[PDB]
Amino acid sequence: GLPTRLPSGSQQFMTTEDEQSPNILPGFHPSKKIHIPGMITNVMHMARVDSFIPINNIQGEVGKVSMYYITVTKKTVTERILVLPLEMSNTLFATTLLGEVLNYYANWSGSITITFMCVCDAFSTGKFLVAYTPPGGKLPEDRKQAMLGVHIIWDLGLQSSCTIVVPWISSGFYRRTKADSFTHGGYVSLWYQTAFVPPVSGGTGSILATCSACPDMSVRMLRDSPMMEQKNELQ
Amino acid sequence: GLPTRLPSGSQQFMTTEDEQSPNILPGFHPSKKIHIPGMITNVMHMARVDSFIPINNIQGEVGKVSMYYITVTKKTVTERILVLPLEMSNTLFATTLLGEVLNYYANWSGSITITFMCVCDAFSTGKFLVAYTPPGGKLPEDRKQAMLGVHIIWDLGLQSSCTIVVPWISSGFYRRTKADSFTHGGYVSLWYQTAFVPPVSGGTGSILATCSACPDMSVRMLRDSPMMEQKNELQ
Amino acid sequence: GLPTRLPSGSQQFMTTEDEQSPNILPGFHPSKKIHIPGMITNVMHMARVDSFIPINNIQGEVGKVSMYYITVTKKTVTERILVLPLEMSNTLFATTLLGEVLNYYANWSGSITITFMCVCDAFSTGKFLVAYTPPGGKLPEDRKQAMLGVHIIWDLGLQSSCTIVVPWISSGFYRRTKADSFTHGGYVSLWYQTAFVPPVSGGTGSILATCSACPDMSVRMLRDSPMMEQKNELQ
Amino acid sequence: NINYYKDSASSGLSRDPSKFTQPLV
Amino acid sequence: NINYYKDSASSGLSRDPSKFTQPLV
Amino acid sequence: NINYYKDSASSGLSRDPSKFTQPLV
Amino acid sequence: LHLILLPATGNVAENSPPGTSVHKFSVKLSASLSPVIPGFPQIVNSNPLTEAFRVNWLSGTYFEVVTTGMEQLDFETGPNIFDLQIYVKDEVGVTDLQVLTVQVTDVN
Amino acid sequence: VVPDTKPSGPQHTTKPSILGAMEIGASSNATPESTIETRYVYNTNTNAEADVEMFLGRSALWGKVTLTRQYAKWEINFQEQAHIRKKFEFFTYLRFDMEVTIVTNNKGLMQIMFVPPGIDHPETHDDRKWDSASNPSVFFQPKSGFPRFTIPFTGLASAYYMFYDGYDKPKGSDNNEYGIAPTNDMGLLCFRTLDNSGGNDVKIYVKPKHITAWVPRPPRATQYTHKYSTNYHYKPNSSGPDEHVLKDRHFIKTRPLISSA
Ligand SMILES: [Ca+2]
Ligand SMILES: [Ca+2]
Repeated sequence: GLPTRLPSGSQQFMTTEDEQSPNILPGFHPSKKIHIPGMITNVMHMARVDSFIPINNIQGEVGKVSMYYITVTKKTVTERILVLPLEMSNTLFATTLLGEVLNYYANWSGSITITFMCVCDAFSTGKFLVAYTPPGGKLPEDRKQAMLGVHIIWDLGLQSSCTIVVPWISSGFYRRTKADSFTHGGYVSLWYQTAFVPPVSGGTGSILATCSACPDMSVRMLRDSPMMEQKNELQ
Repeated sequence: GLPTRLPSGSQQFMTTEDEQSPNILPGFHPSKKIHIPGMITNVMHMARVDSFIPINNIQGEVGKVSMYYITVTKKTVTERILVLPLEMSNTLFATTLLGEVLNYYANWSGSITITFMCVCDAFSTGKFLVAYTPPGGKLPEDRKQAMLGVHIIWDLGLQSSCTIVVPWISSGFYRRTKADSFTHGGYVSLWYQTAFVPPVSGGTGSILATCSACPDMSVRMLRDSPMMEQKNELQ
Repeated sequence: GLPTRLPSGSQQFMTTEDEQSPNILPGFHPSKKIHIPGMITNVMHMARVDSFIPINNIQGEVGKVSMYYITVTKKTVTERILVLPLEMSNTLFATTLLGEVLNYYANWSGSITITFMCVCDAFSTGKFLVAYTPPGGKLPEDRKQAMLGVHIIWDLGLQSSCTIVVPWISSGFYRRTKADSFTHGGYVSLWYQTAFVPPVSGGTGSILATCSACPDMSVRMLRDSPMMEQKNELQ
Repeated sequence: NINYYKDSASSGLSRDPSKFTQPLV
Repeated sequence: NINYYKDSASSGLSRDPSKFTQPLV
Repeated sequence: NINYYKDSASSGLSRDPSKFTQPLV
Repeated sequence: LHLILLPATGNVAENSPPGTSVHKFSVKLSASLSPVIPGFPQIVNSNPLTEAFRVNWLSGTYFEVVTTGMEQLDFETGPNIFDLQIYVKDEVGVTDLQVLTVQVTDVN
Repeated sequence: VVPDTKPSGPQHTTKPSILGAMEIGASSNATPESTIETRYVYNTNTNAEADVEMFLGRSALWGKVTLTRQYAKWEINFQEQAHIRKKFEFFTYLRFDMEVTIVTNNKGLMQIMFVPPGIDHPETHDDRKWDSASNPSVFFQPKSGFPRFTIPFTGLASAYYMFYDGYDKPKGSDNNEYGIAPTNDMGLLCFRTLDNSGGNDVKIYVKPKHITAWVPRPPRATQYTHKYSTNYHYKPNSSGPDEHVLKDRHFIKTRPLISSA
């Protein structure tokens, strides 16, 4: 017959390969495909939706709704209010939509949107500095050290939300999802720019945060997720 | 189905064969290819670079920088100063760039460039005869027996270097890398043509040597290198 | 995938089959092909060269040069001088070039040239009858029974050689190399036609013989040769 | 691109964000 | 020259000296 | 006549008497 | 005659004692087995000029260059590199002149 | 092919094509037409076994493992075997897809799991992390076939670092890592057997293909001591009181006398 050869990798079952397979049940006509609203073709479109960062994950607030906001007040001196380390393996990001999509992939490359919303009354105003320290830089611990990075300064009035675009600043072309020191993403820090001034002396505001992906965000090397375990058998 | 046959050499794993293999991780987009300076496509371009011959490999000078030069002086009679046997398995050539490329290949065919440089002061002059004895000839041990071969005579002044092109003189079409008596390459010998005359009585000069490949040099039969060992396990 | 079948004779290693095989050492450039004089493309061209028949293989002359000639003399009555049975397995033919080529093949078909040369002085003359008895006929033992077959009559003078073309006379289309009674080739016999008359009374002549193939000679069924043995191991 | 089994289910793997991220009127 | 796996990485082996040996100005 | 290995050495078997039998001038 | 291991480099410490070692060499005896003249091998010349390198005779046909201490090696001043030339010469007489480049290290 | 030899007669020139200068850092242009009187020679010779795709694309052994209790684990690196490591350390940057052939003498049913970086590998056979939804896994029987799969260029850069003169952490850090250890990890391969029958030896033969070599380096003239480390002072004996001596392990052989070889 026709001379053939079976090189290495012929009688192997790779799971992630693409092969054709003999149709069991031939002549089977499937049920018809109707227009169901909301069809998703790419899981990055799930990753691009704003999803709340659990910015108050401390050991009392986890398991409660009050882990999604921090409480701000009128202070005299500028304090660092909140630090989000730009890691997709950190539990701040990895429990969101963006992070639980990006935790399936070993690498990621793109820009992050982080949108802060202050829930307070209509008379509380305030200015906050939201700074992104690029990779290789220390966590600032001073506003003069934080304003030297990628920052925005947002006022409070008539709209509660403001978005900092954490840009893609990296040496390599892709950043690792499980954060190491070689490809660390940097830090996002929230500061008081001028204060938070409520209409009373002991008044408060509640700052939330959401994160999503920019359109230029890409992922590769699909892997297992560390955001799923199985220790017992599901029966 | 279609009649096929599996002849001998079908279910075999040859290492040096060329086959296609199923891509694990499909849909993987590699990182982009940027212009990095210095791209090398052929290891002969590494072999064609001048690299210093350790011409003083004696049992004290190996392990030191002073194995790359010999010391010349003012003599009355002509002495054979240096002999390089034209072997790519000899430790003179096999530790250079040309020799450590050509030691990967069982055969080689072409011409050698050997460039001698005398490091001395600007007043030391001298004439040297650099002779290449072709294969089949004895090592000369007289300048009258050495000048009958492929030689050059170089003066010393205003430029310290001179190149002898060891031409491709051989019976066969390829010469063996591990030198035997059937395909020996001959010898290169350095002689005093007239002297080495320094500006003092006991003055000296330091002759180095580099070797490279000519453009018409070819190699074949890629094999293991004898210039690499592994006796312990790298952990 | 594409439906294939592996019929009988697929995973078999036949020695005399013609298959392609994966090139070990890829990228190997062989040494160039020069014009070497005498290139032989067909071993029948070796078989078509005149080669001496050992016509005196008796138990004293084998191992000596004197097995290639017989000695003739002046006789009164006609004697049968020499018989060559037309067998390629007979040691007369099988040690020649024609016979040691044809002993590799189980069948042969064609005509034989047999050339007799008389080495004697320039005054010895003689006429000989060289008869070929066709297959099925008895060995003649009389010149009147031998002249009824394919014969030639050659005189001796100014040229010592004469060729009898043993023609292809056979029932079948091919004759077996190992001679049997079904496909025997017949006999070639040398007779005195008139005498051998030397310039002295006890003078002699030395008749040699060579054999070769005619251009219309063919062979088939390549087999082992019985003209080669191996009883010890070559170390 | 050959279909070795002559069936649509027997093949290999086959090949806008704004319904999410901006579902406004 | 057929690509049996429809991928660029899945293929076989693919196919000037003067940046060295003369890197002058 | 296909060359399945894309090499000249990898192929199968390839394909005047008068230099002998008459080497005269 | 040949001087074994001489085209070579020796090394002396800075404040070296009189009698220290600075290179060990040999001589192959030219396949006639004619021995060395007992005053030889010598040091004919040095590169700047120098004493205190005297060639000594070890046990056999092996020799050694030894600082005799007639001149002190002082690296903080000069000179720090010498090129002595060693002159073996045998009984029939076929000389061989070979250079020993002697450096001076810095003891600090 | 290589250039042919051009014919050259006797020449009396005033610009010497054989007096050069080593100091300029450029190699010679000297052909045999400069020194002697040559003839024309048709040179059909090629260096097609010397280009990087044929020099490196050969399927060298990268790592060996032994199944202890139906389980082996190998992190993908060209660093355990010195003969492929020398050929890779001819160059500084290498961009290559790699095909991975597994030669095991086990008889039965084996599983390879290419664990990508950033997740926990299965720590044993019968572990729960062998049951994975997205980790690419290869099941095969070692009788009737060797498994083979191409891992493409997973680099985080335009090329792999064969040498890295840097550190992964800033200056004040203490667990700093010199070399190419943090710059790239090619995942790991986790081996297990679902049968028990045959042997335990697993050999991993990795062939670099689509190779692009970027900066040439000197070939190494010493034996390796560790991996990811580029050291070469071998410390042979740790126990005995010659402990702090360090062999060199180079390949420069000595000759008894210059101008006599
Ligand atoms: Ca001092
Ligand atoms: Ca000092």
